[PDB]
Formats: sequence, C-alpha cells, structure tokens
Amino acid sequence: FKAIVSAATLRDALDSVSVLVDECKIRLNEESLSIRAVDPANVGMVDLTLDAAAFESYEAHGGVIGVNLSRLEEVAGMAGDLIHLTLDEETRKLNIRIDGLSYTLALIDPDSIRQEPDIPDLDLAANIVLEGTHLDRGIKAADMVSDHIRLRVDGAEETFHIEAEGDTDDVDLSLPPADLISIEAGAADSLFSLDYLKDMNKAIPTDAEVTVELGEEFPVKLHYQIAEGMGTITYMLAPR
Amino acid sequence: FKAIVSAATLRDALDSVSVLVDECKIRLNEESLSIRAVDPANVGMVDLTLDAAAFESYEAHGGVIGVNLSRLEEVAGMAGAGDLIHLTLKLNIRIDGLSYTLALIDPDSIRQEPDIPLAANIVLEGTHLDRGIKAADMVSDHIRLRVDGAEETFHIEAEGDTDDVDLSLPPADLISIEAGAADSLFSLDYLKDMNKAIPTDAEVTVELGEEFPVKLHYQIAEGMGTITYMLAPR
Amino acid sequence: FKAIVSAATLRDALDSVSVLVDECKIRESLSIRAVDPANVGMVDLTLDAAAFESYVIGVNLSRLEEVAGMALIHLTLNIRIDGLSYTLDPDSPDIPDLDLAANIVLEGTHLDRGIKAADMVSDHIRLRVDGAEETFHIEAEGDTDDVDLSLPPADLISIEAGAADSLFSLDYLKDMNKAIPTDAEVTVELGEEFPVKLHYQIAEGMGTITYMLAPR
Ligand code: NA
Ligand code: NA
Ligand code: NA
Ligand code: NA
Ligand code: NA
Ligand code: NA
Ligand code: NA
Ligand code: NA
Ligand code: NA
Repeated sequence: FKAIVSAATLRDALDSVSVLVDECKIRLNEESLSIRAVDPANVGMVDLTLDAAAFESYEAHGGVIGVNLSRLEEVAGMAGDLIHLTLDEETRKLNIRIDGLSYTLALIDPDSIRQEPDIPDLDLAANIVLEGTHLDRGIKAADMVSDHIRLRVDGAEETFHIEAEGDTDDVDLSLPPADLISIEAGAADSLFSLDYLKDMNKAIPTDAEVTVELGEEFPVKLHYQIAEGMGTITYMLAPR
Repeated sequence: FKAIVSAATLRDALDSVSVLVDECKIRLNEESLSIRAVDPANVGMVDLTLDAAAFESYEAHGGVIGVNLSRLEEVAGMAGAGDLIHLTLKLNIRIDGLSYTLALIDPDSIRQEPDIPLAANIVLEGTHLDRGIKAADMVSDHIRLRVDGAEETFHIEAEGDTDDVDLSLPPADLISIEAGAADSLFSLDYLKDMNKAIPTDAEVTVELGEEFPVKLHYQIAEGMGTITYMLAPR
Repeated sequence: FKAIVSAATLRDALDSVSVLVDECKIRESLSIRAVDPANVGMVDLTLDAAAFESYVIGVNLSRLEEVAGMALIHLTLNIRIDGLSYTLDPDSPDIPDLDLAANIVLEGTHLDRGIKAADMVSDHIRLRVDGAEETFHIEAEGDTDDVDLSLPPADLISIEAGAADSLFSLDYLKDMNKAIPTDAEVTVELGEEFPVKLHYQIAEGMGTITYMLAPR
C-alpha cells in the first residue's frame, strides 16, 4: 500500500470515523480506501469510501490494516501539505511522512478490533436533502432544552422539523421546502440521543449538503460527500 | 405583548441585567420595555429602559413577566446580530425558522425590584474604564474612583500590599468633566462585571462623590435604550 | 535607573526568562541570567542599549509581565505606559563555554514542529546530527511508535555537522521554545550526551538570548 493524499482530505475522512471509534480497520482496496465501524454501544455506525481519485496517488492490493485512529488523527493534524502513506507489511507499521517529518505507527492486529458492521439498506419513508448549517442550528437549539432530539416530517406541508421538548421549554426548527435542497415527504418521526447526532454533525464539513433518510421510530441515516465528491460518508444512528 | 427586535439590541439589553442576576421582572410598558434588579448581596443595581423606538415593532399594554435570564440569553445568542427576534406572549421567541417556547416565572416568586435613588460627573470612552479596571485588578480587589478637582482629572486607582496602580485621565482623555470633590472605594469585581456588559465603543457617564455610591450610565441601540447601574461604596 | 522601551521588545525579553522561573535578577546593556529550581534549564538574556528608545535590581518577574501587557514603557519599581502608573533585593549561574561538536542554524518553525510531533509519543526528545549527510534530526521513541523530523541541508540555515546525539526533557525544551519568537533563526549547539544550547536574537538582532538544557 502506498498513497499520497491531501491534508484536508484525510482529516475530513478520519474525522467522520473518529466521532464513533478510537481504533478501526481500514480496507485497502484496489480502487478505494474504505472504513466501516460501529460504536461499542451499538448505537452509531459509519461507512466511509474514499475513491482512488481523491488521492494524488493511490496503489493498493486489497489488504486490511488495524489502526489507532486517535494517533493517526493527531499525526494528520501536523500537516495544504501532502501526507505520504506507506505500509510496511513486513514490520506491520504504517509510515506517514509530511515534508521532512516521518512518523512510524505500529499497526494493531485487525482480529483484535471490533468486527465491521453491515449498514442495512433501508427504504425509509422520507428523504431530506439540506445544507449542513440547518442541522448545526437545530441541534444547537435542541441541546438547550434536552438531551433527546426529534426529527419529524410534516408530510402535508413538506416541512422538516428538528425539535425537542424539555421539562417546561420546547424548541422547534421548522424547515419548509424553501429552506431545503429537496424532500420526499413520507411519514417520518423519530427520536435520537442528541449527543451522538451532534458529534456526528460536528465531523460534517461546514458547507456540505446532507442527505437524511428518516422514518417512524427507525434509525436515521445521514449521507454527505468530501473530497469534491470523491469520498462519501454514511452515518446510521439508532433511535432512542 | 408583541415585539420584533434586532438581535444585537436584545443581547445588549439582557447582558446589562445578566451581570447581576439570573432571573428578573420585565415590565411590559406601553412606550418602553424595562427591567430593574439588585444582586443578592444587595450591593449592585441596574435599571434598563428599552423604548418603543428600539423595537422594529412593539405593542404592549402594561403587563409584567418573570423570566429565567440565562435561557432567554442563550436563545437570543442563536441569531445573526442582523436577525430579527419575534417575541410573543410562556413566551414565544421566533428567529428565522426557529421557535422556542420559554415557560415564564411567577413574578411574585422573584426578589423585589429596587429603585435607584452627586458632586462629580465624568463622561468618558468605555475603553478607559476597561483599562483602569484591568490594571487595578492586578494589584487588588478594591478599586478607587477619585476626581482631582483642580486638575480636572479622573483617576481609576488601586493600592497593592506591595504595589499600587493609578490610571490618570486628564481633560484631554475625557469627553468632559464636572470635577466636584469625589473619592469613593468599590468592590472591583462588581465594577468589572458591570463594565463587561457595556459595549466596546459606548460612551460612559460616571457620577461620583465622596464615600458615596457610584452610578454609570450609557446608551444602547444606537440611542433608544438607556442603562443605569449603581454600586454601593465600601 | 531610567529607560524607555518598546513594549513588544520588553515582553519578548521577559518571556525568555519567565519561561524558566517565576522570579529574577536584572543587571551599554541589560541582562538577566537564571537557572530553574531543578538546576536543569538556564537562560542568559542580553538587551543592547540600541534596543531601547532611551537608556542590579531583583524583580518579581510574573508581575512585571502582567503590567507590560497593558501597552513605549517608561522605566524609572515605577512603570508608566501613557497615563497608567504602576509602582511595583538581588541577594534574596555560570553558563559554561563548551565547544560542542556540532552547530546547526535553522528556522524556529522547524523546532516548534519537531517538538509538537515528538510530544505525541514521548516526554523525552532526542536531538541528533547525521554527520555524513549533514542532517539534523529531532526525534522521539514511544512505547510502540516513533517520529523523526529529518532536516537536511536544504531545510537549514547552516550546519557544522560534528557527531552529536543527546536526549532531553521535552517539557523543558517545549517551555523554552514557547518564548522564542515565531520567525526567529535559532542556533543550536549539540554534542554527545551533553547539554544543548539554543541561541536566538530579539529586538532586531539588538537582543540575544541563550538557553542551556542539561541532558537526560
Ligand atoms: Na426512501
Ligand atoms: Na442538552
Ligand atoms: Na447534556
Ligand atoms: Na451632579
Ligand atoms: Na484583583
Ligand atoms: Na480577585
Ligand atoms: Na562548536
Ligand atoms: Na509527550
Ligand atoms: Na507529557
């Protein structure tokens, strides 16, 4: 495995996974690098695919490696620098080089890291595409009154609602179609742990458009792209 | 009660009160919105007047409501300073597509509102009160405000154990002064926190005496609100 | 005494010493020399008259800093910065001359960078020269991971590449580095299990600071 990737690219990519886990398996496939992981509680799941085209250079033959993702993140943080990634299959180390700086990261046996989850294909009733700013905002407001967040469609009005109910205060971010990028307004109303949804949203880069798949008392999925399109990230969040 | 007001106004308005108390009565008046409070130690008092002309729209009709200030503040915090906040009487607060329902409080459940009841008068640029307060704090938790009449000169000063400090503001560094005898000692932390609430460029009027409370006055909302603080002497 | 000094020049001055001790002795020029409670780190600051617009006491150093942050500072302890008047016993080290085998001149950024990377893996930092390749390394070794900022000639200001490889407390090197201005050129003298010295200038080359740090 050997690759050369832009600093912002890799940091956006590892940021998504690091929201849920501190160690992960990276699949080093011939035409993309991917990571999929579930958290310990089985409440959140992430699926990253970063196409070969996102790299300035990418060469991989199908291996899998196990990494301390918090260390590897800290390292990628030292970098518009390029980050050079080279695996030593012999010593089981990943060399990361950024200019003259060379960091040798000892791999972890993948068999020792949480089994990769299957993110189930769902046919949830509603689909909402919107600017990430709205999800930031609604999550900030909700956090004021509760640690639970409700995502709800008004199917008639084609309006997406991010809301929460506290002991006496309530909040409601109402997003009719003029504040959306698109909506299929099927029946949808689910409640989630706010903190998970907020950490997730925090990894989404600030100008990204987010796709939300939402039903009634089911998990929510969120999809977005990074690397000008050549990477895609999907989160899935179980309802509470 | 129905009012629409700019974010930066309401924030400036609530900040002055928040400095001193966590809840307050807001008197909803026909021509103006007003709050007055005193802290629990009964040492600092604030009096805010928010006139109609500060609200884009403002209709009120004599009521009064009790409010948890921290929360209403955090809510207003959510707007673009440019954004309008819609207030409608629980109090409903809407900002762009965001609506918040804030449960009032029994006004009778709150500390009685004070009324704010001097030889020198000093108008200066808030920036000198910042500096003066910051310097003084390095050396002490008591801060002395003193006029040197002859010299028509305002001093913000403090005496260490080891060290002292003195910010001397003669006429050139003042907006104007009526330099009556005045020399009075205060809790620096009360003055500092009050100061913290004053906007960066506001002009501040200080009334000062000899062993007497100090008052500070300044304007918000480009002129349509007025805030008075009074702080008891030591 | 009486002086009139640039705020930014006097802050960079006092910073280099403040980093090592909370209190100190001030003495053609101004100077301070102190070594830290553990006798491990030392500083020798020298400010030339020309660093001063106009130009032995024993100062409380963290307070002088706090006052200088209110800012030309007039020094007459009595301090004045515009309208601001602040009123604030020396009996209350030998930096050896070494001919350390190596001498490296480099941009400050590099040393920042090497220390930040080393810190992710250890609280010990290694400074090493590769004589052959005239390449300065800043490196660390962890429980399982390693880092090496390798700085060949192309990435240096100068190098006299003697044999040298010494190990140090990263926290003290990191504190020292804190006070060094962001675009300073730093000269390092280095040998084989010996103290390191760092030299840099302030006040436009009007001021010179030396640090020395004992090895581990
Ligand atoms: Na669907
Ligand atoms: Na919360
Ligand atoms: Na919480
Ligand atoms: Na008067
Ligand atoms: Na103080
Ligand atoms: Na204090
Ligand atoms: Na030498
Ligand atoms: Na460390
Ligand atoms: Na450490």
